[PDB]
Amino acid sequence: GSHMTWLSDFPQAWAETGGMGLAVRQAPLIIPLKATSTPVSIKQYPMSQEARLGIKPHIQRLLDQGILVPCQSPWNTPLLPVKKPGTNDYRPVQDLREVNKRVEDIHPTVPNPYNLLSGLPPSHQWYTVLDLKDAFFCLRLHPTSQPLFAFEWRDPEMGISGQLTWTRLPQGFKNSPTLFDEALHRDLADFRIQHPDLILLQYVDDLLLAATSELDCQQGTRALLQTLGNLGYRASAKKAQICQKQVKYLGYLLKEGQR
Amino acid sequence: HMTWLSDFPQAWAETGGMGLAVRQAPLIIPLKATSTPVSIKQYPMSQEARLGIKPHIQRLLDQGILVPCQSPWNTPLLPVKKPGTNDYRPVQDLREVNKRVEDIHPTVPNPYNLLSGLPPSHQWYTVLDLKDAFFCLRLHPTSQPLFAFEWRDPEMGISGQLTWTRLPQGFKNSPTLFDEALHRDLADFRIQHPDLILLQYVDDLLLAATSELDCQQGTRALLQTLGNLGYRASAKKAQICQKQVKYLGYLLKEGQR
DNA sequence: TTTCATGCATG
DNA sequence: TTTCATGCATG
Repeated sequence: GSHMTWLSDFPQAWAETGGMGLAVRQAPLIIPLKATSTPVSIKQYPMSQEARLGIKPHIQRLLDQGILVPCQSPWNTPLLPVKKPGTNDYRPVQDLREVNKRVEDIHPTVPNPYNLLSGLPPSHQWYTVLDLKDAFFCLRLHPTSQPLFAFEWRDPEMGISGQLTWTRLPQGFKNSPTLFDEALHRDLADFRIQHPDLILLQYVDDLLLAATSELDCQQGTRALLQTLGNLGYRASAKKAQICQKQVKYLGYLLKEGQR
Repeated sequence: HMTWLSDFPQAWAETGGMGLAVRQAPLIIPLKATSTPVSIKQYPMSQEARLGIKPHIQRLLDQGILVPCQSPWNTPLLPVKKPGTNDYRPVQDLREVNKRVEDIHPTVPNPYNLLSGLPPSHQWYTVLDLKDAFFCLRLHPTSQPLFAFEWRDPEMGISGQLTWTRLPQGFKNSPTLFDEALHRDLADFRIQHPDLILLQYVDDLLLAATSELDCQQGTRALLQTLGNLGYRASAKKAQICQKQVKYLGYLLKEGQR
């Protein structure tokens, strides 16, 4: 009915009103390195405070959430302050290229879009699209593993004087997409069995549910949201697509036709 | 029983390693208005002291419970003994810290004054204590500095001081902060199981149920909740669904001890 | 359509 | 196991 009916009836699931997610059934991830890689410490390109504090709030919510924590490893990558053109709208992009080229490489395992969507029968024509905000942060990076992603950052005001590292899957990592998509596939393994009349599509952090009735869809969406909630994930309510007869899933479009 | 081991990985400690409260955020430690960092010198140790104690901190750095640091604070780290040939436990004299730290009204209940409430209707108990409960809670990087302590050693490449990332053992408000938190989270469990009696004294817990049956669902529901919350309890020590159990020094059949 | 770097695939 | 240049995504 109202977006808020869904929002209020399931605050545990939504990212907006429900705290940052964290895959609870998911063990810390180890990041196996290439048979012979060795720590490489790239240096932080001189950064103009004008831009540092322009990106500081970003590091803050992360430092506070414990997703970014102090440390000191022989690894190091540059933090690149990316300013959206024509706006003091700064955001950090870690250049994890070196690290990436020393970390063993995992083969992808992602359902090419098109096909995946093609298998969906005319029977199920009520869709629900959801995208788990901050999907990678939901996955814990094993202890003995975070040193790799360390980037230099000093803030007396935050008890940081050297470098932070991640405790979750950081954007910019190459195996991040295939690892997550897999864990989520593993956490929705049960859910799909629970609902043999629903079709559950997922591309890493993008999910689509299709039912034969708006009701079956609604109920399916509840059981759905609720399963992600307790699991630790968090759906984006602003970009939520709720029991609708037509939706955009993966740059695609879907009720009685196509793109 | 060899079924609880295997049906609840996350609940127990043995099948779910060190815990972590996915619902509680890193804690900032409000310092006393007059407080100012304190540098207490490190009482030198004998190689045997260092030795024994060494592995300890090691397990710690690896697990990320310790981080190098150059803090103005510094507390001594006493080498502790026990009988046999060589057996120590790191103990940091966090006293000088606890004094400058701003304390907090004690939420922790009175041992006995607690069990008292236990209704004779529930003669079915389950007692499962929590393992490394404090480290399930973590420190903000801003509040870590206080807890910093000395350790010059290549073995792990330290020259500086080490500090804590989780509520440390020895801090005046730890028992109050953990109990307060576990209580915080475990709230809904209660509302969801009204006809189930849950007693919690810091990291020790006693679930009470009316019937053996009732007691099972209780324990399951609980273990299930300790998991997804980030709490690991010693399955070893655990006493599941028993008419007679022992909890908080005080034993329980009908009367007690 | 970047307060940077750049591997890639493209002509 | 290349034989130069370069826009454009991605770190």
